[PDB]
Amino acid sequence: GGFVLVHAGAGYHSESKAKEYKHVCKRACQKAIEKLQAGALATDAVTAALVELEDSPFTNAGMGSNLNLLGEIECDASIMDGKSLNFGAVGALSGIKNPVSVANRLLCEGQKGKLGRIPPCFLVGEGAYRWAVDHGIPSCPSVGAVVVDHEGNVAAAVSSGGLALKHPGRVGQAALYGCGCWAENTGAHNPYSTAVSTSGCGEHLVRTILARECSHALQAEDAHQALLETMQNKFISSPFLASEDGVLGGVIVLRSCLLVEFLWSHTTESMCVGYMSAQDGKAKTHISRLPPGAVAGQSVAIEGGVCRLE
Amino acid sequence: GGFVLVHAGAGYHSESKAKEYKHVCKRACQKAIEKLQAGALATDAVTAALVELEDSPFTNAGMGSNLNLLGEIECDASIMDGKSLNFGAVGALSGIKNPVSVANRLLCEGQKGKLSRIPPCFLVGEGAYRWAVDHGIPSCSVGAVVVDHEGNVAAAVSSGGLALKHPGRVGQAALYGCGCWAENTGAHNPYSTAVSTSGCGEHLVRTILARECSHALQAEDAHQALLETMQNKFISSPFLASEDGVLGGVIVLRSCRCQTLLVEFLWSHTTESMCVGYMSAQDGKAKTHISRLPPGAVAGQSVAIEGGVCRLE
Ligand SMILES: [Cl-]
Ligand SMILES: [Cl-]
Repeated sequence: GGFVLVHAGAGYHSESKAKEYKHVCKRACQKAIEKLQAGALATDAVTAALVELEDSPFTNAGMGSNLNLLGEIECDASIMDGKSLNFGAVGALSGIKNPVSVANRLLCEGQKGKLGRIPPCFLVGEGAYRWAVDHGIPSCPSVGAVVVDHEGNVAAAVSSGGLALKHPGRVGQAALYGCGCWAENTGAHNPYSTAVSTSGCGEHLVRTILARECSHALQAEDAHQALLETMQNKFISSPFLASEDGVLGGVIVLRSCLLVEFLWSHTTESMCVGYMSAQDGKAKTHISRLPPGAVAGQSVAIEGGVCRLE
Repeated sequence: GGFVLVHAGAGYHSESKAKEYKHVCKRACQKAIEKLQAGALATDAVTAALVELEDSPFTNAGMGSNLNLLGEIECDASIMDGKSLNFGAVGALSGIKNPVSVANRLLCEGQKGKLSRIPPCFLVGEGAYRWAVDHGIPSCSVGAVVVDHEGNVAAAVSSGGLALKHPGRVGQAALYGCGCWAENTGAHNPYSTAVSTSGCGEHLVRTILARECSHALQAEDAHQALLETMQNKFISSPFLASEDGVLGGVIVLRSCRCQTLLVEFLWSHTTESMCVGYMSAQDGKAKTHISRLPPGAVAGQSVAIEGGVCRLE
C-alpha cells in the first residue's frame, strides 16, 4: 500500500537526455514501491527513490553532480517526515555516495529525541561528512520525490549538486528547510497530508520558500488551482524575485486525505517525472514541457491526476 | 533619522553579568544611529550594531562565542534588506572576526547585478572563509532591527550556535526566514516589518519564526499578533509538540507613514530573559532593559512581551 511521485532534470529540454531521466525515474519509483510493499516507512521509501535518483550518472545529484569553481563536488540534500514532522539536511557535502542517505540518517537520529541533547537537523562541509562516517555511511574513496504509505503518512526528500562553477561553500535550496522539500501530515490545522519537492534555480526557490508555500496553498479545496496560484503569485510574480530576468523552478506534489492527488508544475521548458501506485505494478514516466509559444521562466505548466489507494 | 532595537541573546539571566549586556546593547544602538544619521543604508545601521554585539566577549556571537564539540568557534549570521528584499548569510564560518560583515558583503554584491550567473547569498565554512578573505574582511545569538527615516527596514542576526555543537552544525542565525526578516510595506503587507530571533536554534528553524512574525505583525493589533504567534506558532507549534520546552526570543519593529513614521517595536521571549536596547534618532538617549519571565512563570512554557511606540520625522 502506497504511492510515489518523483522528478529529475527539472530544467531545459534536451532531445537526448530524455530517455535517461525516464529510465532513472522508472526505477526510482520501483525501489520506493519495493519498500512500501515490503513494509518500510514513508521516509525509508522516499530515501531509496532518491538513492536511485542520485546514482544516475546523468542527474546533477550524488554521482554526477556539477563541479564547483575548484572542480570539487559539493552536495545538498534534505528530507522531511510528515508523521513526526522531523527534518534532515546536509549542505556542501563531499565524500559521500548518497547525500540523501546522510540527511535521512540525521532525521532518524533526530527522532530519537534528546537521547543527550537536542539533535542536529542540518550539517555542512567537513562536519556533515564526519558525522556521516561516524554513523557508518559509505564514503566515496536536482532530483526529488514524494511518497505516501498505507497508513497515510507522506514524506519527501530532495538532492542536488548545485550550480556549475558555484563558489565553494555555496548551499542551495535542497539543503534549506522549507525550500527543497516539505512533508506534513493531517492535523487540527491541515485537512490534507501534503508533500512537496522542488527543483531549479535554488536562489529562486529559497527567496520564496516554495516548498512550505506549496504545502500551505494545497490546504485549499482545489489542489490544481492552489498550486497554479502559488506558481504565479508566490513564485513567478513574487515581489522577492521582481529584480530577476526570469524565474526558473519546478515542483512535484502529493496530497492524500485513502485518496491521493498528485501534481507537478514548472516554469522551465521541461521537467521529467515518474509515478506509480503500490497496487498498480509497472511505473509511468512523463516529460513535462511548457505550452508552445510560452516563454521559459515567464509562464507555468501544470498537470496531475487522482489515484485511490485501497 | 531613524530607529533601532537590538538584543544580546535570550536565555539564562546572569546577575552581575547582566550589566555587561545592557552596556553592549547601548553601544550597539549608538553605532546604528551614528551610521544611520550619517545617511547610510539601513543595511549598514544593522551591521554596525551587530558588529558591536559580535565583539563583546559576553555574547554568543563573533568573539566569545560558544566552542563547538572540538573547542573551535563556528559562526552563523545573516542580514535582510526590507527595500531590496536581498539576503546575506554565512554558516559554520571560522577565521573571521565579524561574521555579520561577510553576511552584509554577500548581500551588497548581490544587489549589484548578475555576473552573466546569480550572486550567492548563502555560503558555509571553508569557501565562506576564502570568500570573506578575498573581500578584505578581517580574520582572527545577537540581533538588531532598524528603520531609516525613509521608512525602510533591515534585520540582522549573528550567533555562535549551541555550545559543544557537532562541527558544521548550522542554526537559525544563518537560515533565511528563520533568524531574521525584513520587508518594506508592499502591495500586500501594509506594514514595513523587521524581525530578529534568538534562542534554541532548532526551535526557531522548524517554526521559521522570523518570517512567521512578519506575517503575523500584518494583523491590526501588533501586540496581540506577536503574542499569539509566540504561543500558537512557537510554544504550542505542532512542529515542536515533541520538544518539552520551547526557548526563543524575538525583537521586531513595524513602521508606516501617516509627515511622520509611526513605529511599533516589541520584544518577546519564552526564555528566562533577554537584554534588549532601543533608541531613536534625535532621541540622543539609549534605553536598555532585561526582560524577565513573570515571577513563578516557567521558562519554555510561558511568554513575556513588551514594546513601545516611536514617532519619527
Ligand atoms: Cl538533474
Ligand atoms: Cl543562541
